[PDB]
Amino acid sequence: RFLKVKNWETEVVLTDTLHLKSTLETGCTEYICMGSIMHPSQHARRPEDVATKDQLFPLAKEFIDQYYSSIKRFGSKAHMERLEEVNKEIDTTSTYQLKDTELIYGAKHAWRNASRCVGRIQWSKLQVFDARDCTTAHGMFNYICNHVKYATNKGNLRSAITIFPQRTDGKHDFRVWNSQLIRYAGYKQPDGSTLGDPANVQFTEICIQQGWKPPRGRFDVLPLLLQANGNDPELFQIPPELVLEVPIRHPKFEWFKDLGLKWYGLPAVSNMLLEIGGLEFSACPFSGWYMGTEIGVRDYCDNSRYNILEEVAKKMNLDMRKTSSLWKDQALVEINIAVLYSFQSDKVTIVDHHSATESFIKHMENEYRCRGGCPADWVWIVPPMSGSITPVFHQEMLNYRLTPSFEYQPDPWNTHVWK
Amino acid sequence: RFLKVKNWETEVVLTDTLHLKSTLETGCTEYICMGSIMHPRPEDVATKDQLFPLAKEFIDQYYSSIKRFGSKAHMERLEEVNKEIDTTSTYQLKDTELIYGAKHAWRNASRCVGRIQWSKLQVFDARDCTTAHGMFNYICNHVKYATNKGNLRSAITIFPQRTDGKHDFRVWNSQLIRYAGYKQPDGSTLGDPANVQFTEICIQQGWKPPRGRFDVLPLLLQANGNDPELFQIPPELVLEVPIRHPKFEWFKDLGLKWYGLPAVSNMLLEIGGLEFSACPFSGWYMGTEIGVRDYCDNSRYNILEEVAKKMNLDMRKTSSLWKDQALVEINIAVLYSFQSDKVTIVDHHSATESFIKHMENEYRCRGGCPADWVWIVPPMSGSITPVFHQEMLNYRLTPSFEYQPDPWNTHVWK
Ligand code: HEM
Ligand code: HEM
Ligand SMILES: Cc1cc(N)nc(-c2cc(CNCCF)cc(F)c2F)c1
Ligand SMILES: Cc1cc(N)nc(-c2cc(CNCCF)cc(F)c2F)c1
Ligand SMILES: C[C@H](O)[C@H](O)[C@H]1CNc2nc(N)[nH]c(=O)c2N1
Ligand SMILES: C[C@H](O)[C@H](O)[C@H]1CNc2nc(N)[nH]c(=O)c2N1
Ligand SMILES: [Zn+2]
Repeated sequence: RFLKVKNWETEVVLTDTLHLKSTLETGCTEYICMGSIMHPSQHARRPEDVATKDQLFPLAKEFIDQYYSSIKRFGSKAHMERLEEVNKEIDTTSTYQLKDTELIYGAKHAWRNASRCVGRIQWSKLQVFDARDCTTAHGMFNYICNHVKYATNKGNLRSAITIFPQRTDGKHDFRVWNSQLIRYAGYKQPDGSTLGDPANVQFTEICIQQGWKPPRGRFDVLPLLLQANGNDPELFQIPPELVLEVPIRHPKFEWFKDLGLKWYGLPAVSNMLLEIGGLEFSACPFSGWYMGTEIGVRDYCDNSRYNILEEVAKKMNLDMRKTSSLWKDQALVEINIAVLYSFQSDKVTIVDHHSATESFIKHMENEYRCRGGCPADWVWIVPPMSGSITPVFHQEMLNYRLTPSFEYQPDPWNTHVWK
Repeated sequence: RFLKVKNWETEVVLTDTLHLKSTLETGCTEYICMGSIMHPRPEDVATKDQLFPLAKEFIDQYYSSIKRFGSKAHMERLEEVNKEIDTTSTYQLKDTELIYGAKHAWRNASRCVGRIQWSKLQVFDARDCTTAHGMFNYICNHVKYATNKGNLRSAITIFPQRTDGKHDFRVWNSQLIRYAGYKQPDGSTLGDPANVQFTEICIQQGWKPPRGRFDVLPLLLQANGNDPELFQIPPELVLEVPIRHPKFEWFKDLGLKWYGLPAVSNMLLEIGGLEFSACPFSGWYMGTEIGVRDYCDNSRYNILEEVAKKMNLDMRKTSSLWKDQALVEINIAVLYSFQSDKVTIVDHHSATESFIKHMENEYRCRGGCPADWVWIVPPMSGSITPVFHQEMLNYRLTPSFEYQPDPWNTHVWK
C-alpha cells in the first residue's frame, strides 16, 4: 500500500509512495530481512551476456519513458521518435546509444537513487564528463587525469563522473581495476606484518606483478590499472601534482604531526557499474568529498586497515589494559578532530558527520515532499562513530531499489583472460 | 535451502539453516526493506482452531529439545493440550515448558546483544497471582533477587497469561525502576523527559511526587483487567550508583546517578500461542544505554551541553567534535562508577565481542541466530566494535518477546 516513516526525535512522519516504482528485489522476504548483508540480491535487470531484443528493449522503453516524463513530455513527437530510434538501433546493433541529455539525467539519478549515500543533497549538482569516444588505456588515463584535476579544483572539490563506453558483448569491457582512483599501496612484510593499506595488498601485488616499481612506503599512491575494450590492463602513474594530500596534525596535540600520517583529498569510486535503461557502463569513476569519519574512523581505525588506535592511545597515555577505560573510544575522537582540522586548515573540502547527517535529513524532507519518497539504507547512512547523537540514528528509513542505479560488479581479475 | 553471512573483518562465514523454521513476518517485503522501522486489538485473542497448531509446534519443539520427540510422554502431552483447548478454549503450560519458553524467547530476541547469558535465566512462576497486591509482592522479590547486592542476576517473573483480553495483567511501568519527569510551566523539564506522561498518570492516580530530578517512580500494577494500583518499591530495594569520573574532580558535582537494574516490564511474552501480557525481565546494563542514550539523547537527560562546558570545549562549531568528546568521558564515568561500587555492568566492547562469540556458537549447534544489526551495534563508536562488520540475518522465531500497546490507550476504567 503506502508506507510511513517516523523520526523518533521529532515525531515527524513522512509518507512514502515512491517505493511503488521499485523494480528489483532487495533480498528480503516477509520472513527474513537482509538489510545488513553487503550484497543481498543478485537480481539483475538483464541476462548474462548480449541480450535479445525482447530482453533489452523493455528496459530501454522504461528509461526513455521516465526521462521524457521527467521533462513534461511523454507522448511528444520527440519521445515517440526516440522509441522508434532505439527500437531500430537494437534491431541492427543489438544495443542503443544515449543522447547526451539522457546520459546526464541517468547519471544524476543513479546518484539520487543511491540508498547508501549520505551526500545526496547535492545530487543534481553533478558534472558528467562523456567519454564514450574512448578507445585505449592511454585515452582512459587522459580522461581520468582531467577528472581528477577538475574535481580537485585546488582543494575546493566538485562532484564529477566520467563515463566510458558501455558494455557490448562482455569481452570488450572497459574497467578501472583500481577500486578508487587514488589509494595507498599495502605491502606484505617478511615478518607476516603489513605496511601501508592492508585492504590493497592484493591490488598492490597485481600492480607489482604487472611491472610496478614499488617505493615500499606507507603512503605510496598506487598506479592506475586501466583496461579498454577487453584488452590487457596497463599501468599508469598519476602525476603527483594532480593528487592533493592533507598532512594530519592536531589542534592541541603537537605530538600528533610526528605520527607521520597524511590522507588524500579526493574520494573517487571506480569499481562500480552504472546502469541506465539496460545499458551497462562498467567504467564510471565518480567523486565528491569526504565525510571525515571515512578517513578517521574507517580508514585509520578499522582493524584490517591502518589500525593506528593503540599507537595514538599510547601517545595519549591511556589505560589500555582493559576495554572499560574506553581508550579506543577516546583516541578515535581525537583522530577525527585531527582529520577535520587538517582538511579545514588546508582549505580542502570536507564535511563532518554532524552536518552531513543533518543535511541528509533535510534532503529526505525535500524528496518526500516533491518526489513521494527517498530510498535510504539505515545501516550505511548512520556514521560509524557517535551514531545516536546524530539525527539519522533516530530516523526510520525505507530501502528499495530504483533505476538508474550504481551496482557492484566482480573484481575484473577474477574474470579477465590474459594474452 | 541455506544462507551465508560473512564477517567482513575476519572473512569468517556462517551457514544459517535455522531461518527455515520461522513463520512470522519481519515487515520487509520482497521489494522493500523495513529493517530500521521500529514497529513494522484485545479481542484479537486466539480462537480454538487458531490455538491448536501453535501449541503443537511448541510442544514438538520442546520435546525435540529434550531428546523425547515422538516419545510416549510427548504424544500424551500433545493430546492433553488438545483436550484443554477443546474444552477450556486455552491450556496451561507445565512448569518445565514455561522455563524453556521464557529462556527461548530471550534466545530468540534478535535485538538483544546480551544473549550469550540466555540459558542462565531465573524464571519466577507468578501464574497463581490474582491481585495488584500480589503482583507488587512478586515484583519486590524479583527486584531483590536480581539486584543481589550489586552482583546482578538475570530473572523474569511471569504473571497469568491472557484469557479473553478483558482480564489482562499489566505492569503499566515500561521498566520497573525508572525516574520521573515533570514538565515545568516555563517549558523546561525536570527529571527524565521520557517518563513525563507516565509521571502525569501516576500523580493523577494519587502519587505525591517529590518533584526532584531522580525520583524513583511508583509501580502501577493491574491484575485481572482491574484498574491499576500504586505501590512504592521500598527504597532499600532500589540499588543506585552515583556517577563520578576518575579524572575530573568536577564530575560528581553534576549530581547524576542511575539505577542499577534494567528491568523491562511493558512487553508481551508469547509461548505456544499463549500471551503473557505481564512478564517483567531484567539483566544488567551495558554502559552505553545510560551513557549515550539516557544522558545524551536530546529527548532524554541531554547533558552534553552541560558536560562540554565544564570540559571547556569549543561549542561554537560542530566540527570541533565537542559532542563526540564529551560523550566519551560520560561513558567512562558511567563505567567507572558502577565498577567502583561493585555493581555489574558491561562496556560496549566486551558486550559486542561476547555476542560475536555467542553468534558463532549458535550457528555451530543451532543452525543460526537471528540478529538485528540496527540494534546490536552500540550507539557510539560503532565500527570499532566487532559486530559492525558482522553480517546478520534477521527473522522472528517463537517463543518471542513482543511489543504491546500502552495500557492507558486501551484500558477501560472500572
Ligand atoms: C559530494 C559529497 C558526497 C558525500 C559526503 C558522500 C558520502 C558517502 C558515504 C560516507 C558513503 C559510505 C561509503 C563507505 O563508508 O564506504 C557513500 C556511499 C556511496 N556514495 Fe556518496 N558521497 C558523496 C558523493 C557521491 C557522488 C557524487 C556519487 C555518485 C555520482 C556518490 C555515490 C555513492 C554510492 C553509489 C555509494 C554506495 C557505495 C557502495 O555501495 O559501495 N556519492 N557516500
Ligand atoms: C544479561 C545481560 C543483558 C544485556 C547486557 C542486555 C543488553 C541489551 C541492550 C543494550 C539492548 C538494547 C535496548 C535498547 O537500546 O533499547 C537489549 C535489548 C533487548 N533485550 Fe537484552 N540485555 C540483557 C538481558 C536480557 C534478558 C534477561 C532478557 C529477557 C529475559 C532480554 C531481552 C531483551 C529484548 C527482548 C530486547 C529487545 C528490546 C526491544 O525489542 O525493544 N535481555 N538488550
Ligand atoms: C563519491 C564518494 C564520496 C565519499 N565521500 N566517499 C566515497 C567512498 C565510497 C566507497 C564505496 N564503499 C564501498 C567500497 F569499498 C568507498 C570509499 F572509500 C569512499 F571514500 C565516495
Ligand atoms: C533486560 C535488559 C537488559 C538491558 N541491558 N537493557 C534493557 C533495556 C531494554 C529496553 C527495551 N528497548 C525498547 C524500549 F525503548 C529499554 C531499556 F531502557 C533497557 F534498559 C533490558
Ligand atoms: C529509527 C531507528 O530504527 C531507531 O532510532 C533505532 C535504531 N537502533 C536502536 N538500537 C537500540 N539499541 N535502541 C534504539 O532505540 C534504537 N533505535
Ligand atoms: C555487515 C555490514 O553491512 C558492513 O560491516 C557495513 C555496515 N555498514 C557500513 N556503512 C558504511 N557507510 N560503510 C561500510 O563499509 C559499512 N559496512
Ligand atoms: Zn529488510
